[PDB]
Amino acid sequence: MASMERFLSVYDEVQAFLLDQLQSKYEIDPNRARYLRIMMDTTCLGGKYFRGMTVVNVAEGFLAVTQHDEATKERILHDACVGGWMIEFLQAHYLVEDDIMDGSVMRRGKPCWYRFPGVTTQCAINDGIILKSWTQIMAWHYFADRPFLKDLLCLFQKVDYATAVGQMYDVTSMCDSNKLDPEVAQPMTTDFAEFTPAIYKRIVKYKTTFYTYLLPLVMGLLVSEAAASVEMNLVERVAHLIGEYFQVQDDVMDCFTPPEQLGKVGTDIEDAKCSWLAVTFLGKANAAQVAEFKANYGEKDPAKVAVVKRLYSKANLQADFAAYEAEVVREVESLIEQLKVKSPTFAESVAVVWEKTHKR
Amino acid sequence: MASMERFLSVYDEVQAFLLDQLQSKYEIDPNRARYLRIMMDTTCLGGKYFRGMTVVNVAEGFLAVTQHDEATKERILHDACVGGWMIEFLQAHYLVEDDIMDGSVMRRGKPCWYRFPGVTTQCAINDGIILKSWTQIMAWHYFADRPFLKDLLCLFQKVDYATAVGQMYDVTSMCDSNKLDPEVAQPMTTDFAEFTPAIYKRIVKYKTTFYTYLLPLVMGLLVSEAAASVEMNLVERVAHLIGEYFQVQDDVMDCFTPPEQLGKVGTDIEDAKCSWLAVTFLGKANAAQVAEFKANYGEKDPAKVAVVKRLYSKANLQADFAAYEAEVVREVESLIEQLKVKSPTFAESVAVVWEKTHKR
Ligand SMILES: C#CCN1CC[C@H](Oc2ccc(C)c(C)c2)[C@@H](O)C1
Ligand SMILES: C#CCN1CC[C@H](Oc2ccc(C)c(C)c2)[C@@H](O)C1
Ligand SMILES: C#CCN1CC[C@H](Oc2ccc(C)c(C)c2)[C@@H](O)C1
Ligand SMILES: C#CCN1CC[C@H](Oc2ccc(C)c(C)c2)[C@@H](O)C1
Ligand SMILES: [Zn+2]
Ligand SMILES: [Zn+2]
Ligand SMILES: [Zn+2]
Ligand SMILES: [Zn+2]
Repeated sequence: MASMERFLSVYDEVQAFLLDQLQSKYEIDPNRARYLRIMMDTTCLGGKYFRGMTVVNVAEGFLAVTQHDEATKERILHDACVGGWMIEFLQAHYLVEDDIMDGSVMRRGKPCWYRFPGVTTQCAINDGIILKSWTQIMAWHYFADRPFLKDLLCLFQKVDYATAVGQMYDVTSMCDSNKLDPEVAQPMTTDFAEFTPAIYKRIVKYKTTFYTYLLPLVMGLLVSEAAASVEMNLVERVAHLIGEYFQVQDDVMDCFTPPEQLGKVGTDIEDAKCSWLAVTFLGKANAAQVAEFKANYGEKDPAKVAVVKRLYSKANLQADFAAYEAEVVREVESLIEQLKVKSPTFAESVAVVWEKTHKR
Repeated sequence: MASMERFLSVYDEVQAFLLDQLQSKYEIDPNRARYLRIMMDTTCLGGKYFRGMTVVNVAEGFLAVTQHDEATKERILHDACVGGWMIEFLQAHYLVEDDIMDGSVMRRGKPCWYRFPGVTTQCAINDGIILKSWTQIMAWHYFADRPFLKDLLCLFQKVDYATAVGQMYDVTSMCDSNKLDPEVAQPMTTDFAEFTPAIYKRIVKYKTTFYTYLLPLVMGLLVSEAAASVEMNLVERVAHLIGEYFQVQDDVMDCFTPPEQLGKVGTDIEDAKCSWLAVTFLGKANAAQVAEFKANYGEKDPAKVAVVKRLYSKANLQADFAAYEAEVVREVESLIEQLKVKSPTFAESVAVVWEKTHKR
């Protein structure tokens, strides 16, 4: 059975399981089950499933070099699919809540879940909470007798917490740290002193890399009972490195990729986000260019947003991206080589993850 | 050491642990640690700690009749306090998100967390997510080597999911089930056919009783390694019964308790909530009274809200509450007697939980 096909068939099984359990144990009625079914489909499907499929791809790599009965191969693949959906549902939780938090309009060329006429923020915040609760229901049901259940739940929790901390780093990236105070309305920074590569690296590390790369790779190892085939410090170092490049790609696209291709209108400039473009620009601009940046950043006014985009285009950030990319390619290659010592199989899965990121 | 005193000292220890870990492992800066410290204090403290203290009280009951070394007694009490804080932090998550979802103004006579000038909804939604993540960090750290960790995490997850389902039941309690649709803006019910005792019992069962009564009682049993001293079906039956009475008390207070004593202005009528008052009133009103109810319920207009309150006061719902209360007292007494068969100690803890609920 083809990988994607198996993955999508497991979604249907998981959905039927969750919805039946709501009927048999939670006294749900058909209309509320239908609402939750549509919520699940609208928030979980439509993407590329890169995170979920990485779990499956990692498990597939190990099956090719390990002796198992056919029933065990089927069990491992089914577990990798459930594991993959746990991450997809975790991401769905993040996207639903992030969209509400940011007042976002579109997500994947469709309205944000909370903007659906029969949803509203009052329901959507709770819908987002349910999405994350379902990841745990999945784990406890499907992995009840598995030796990896403990490690898997512990990893999932640590990743989820790191991601929430990352979201806090992201939402507060445009204010002066020394001014943070629940009692006082937060002014946007005027000096941009915290728009540095190391501060940018911290936001990205926590907000994206743990759930997008570390969690699918390690979950693939856990379901395969293969964590001994790797040096965990290398897995962490390669996940953070690929994850950072992925976010740099996200940041560049928000500013220059057409809204129809991106699936929404990018607002990082208006939002005064600490993006790779803002940081890199400030790392090479002259005094006059820094003044022009300060006068126009973090403003809704389309004329001010156009000035910032013009500063980025004239600063030749395309060259800085090419240099950054060459250094990442270099470091990713080094780590893949280091991973080959313990597992050529896992190194290959990482090579495929990198290829899919670099070529997207 | 006095119970409440030990409980509050454990909060300080847990807070120091979480904040230090953010510094040592999550690269947090002092200003963001301070923000999270104030968030923790504002959202977790100020209440009666009834839920957290029930865990402690249950564990204390068993210590009085069980042989242990002094170090083991200290361990059990410390675990009961951490367990109690997990529930208090779970409730803090619920209250933060519920307040945002409802557009609430005050909570415990203070502004809702999201209304703090330096917080806003953009941060508060994520702050609420962090509160729940901290319950898991607590469990994995403090109970790492405990035999009850698995059962405790499994119970906590099931309770959290039931509570989120309950919140969905609550937020949709004023619409017609057959009209629920994410694509269509939801009209408020006109017939109130779903304002029945059994539908009211379902909302209350899931939205409050699992986390307010079942979870503290069972957590007290888990930390004591005493789940064999009880018949779990009785614990579930007594928790649902006390929990329902607690919510009936909440519903009555929202309408008749002064805002200064309640800690907020009650809006159940304006919100068209399926409250015990609305259900009980519709269960005894004549055709003319039902028409007057339909014409005035679920409206912001203070004149319409005053009409509904006048219908409740003239319907003599105080007598219906007295009859309901007498039946609950009767059923709670029966279940306590049934619990005495396996554990007079646990039956006594339940007797104390009931007394604290009935006399509040
Ligand atoms: C793919 C797959 C597996 N499966 C196919 C049947 C069905 O398809 C839908 C339904 C709704 C939405 C919004 C989308 C994108 C797809 C769903 O249950 C998922
Ligand atoms: C890609 C990327 C970076 N990023 C921002 C959008 C979204 O944000 C989160 C993360 C964690 C939490 C707890 C919440 C509520 C939202 C997620 O996709 C992570
Ligand atoms: C009780 C207790 C244990 N402890 C005492 C010191 C300190 O007290 C505060 C601080 C802030 C707020 C808002 C409240 C209500 C109490 C806190 O860390 C908790
Ligand atoms: C008391 C009571 C009844 N109730 C309503 C307020 C609040 O609601 C929740 C519950 C679950 C979830 C997931 C959310 C976001 C909010 C909680 O206190 C339960
Ligand atoms: Zn965001
Ligand atoms: Zn972005
Ligand atoms: Zn509410
Ligand atoms: Zn209430």
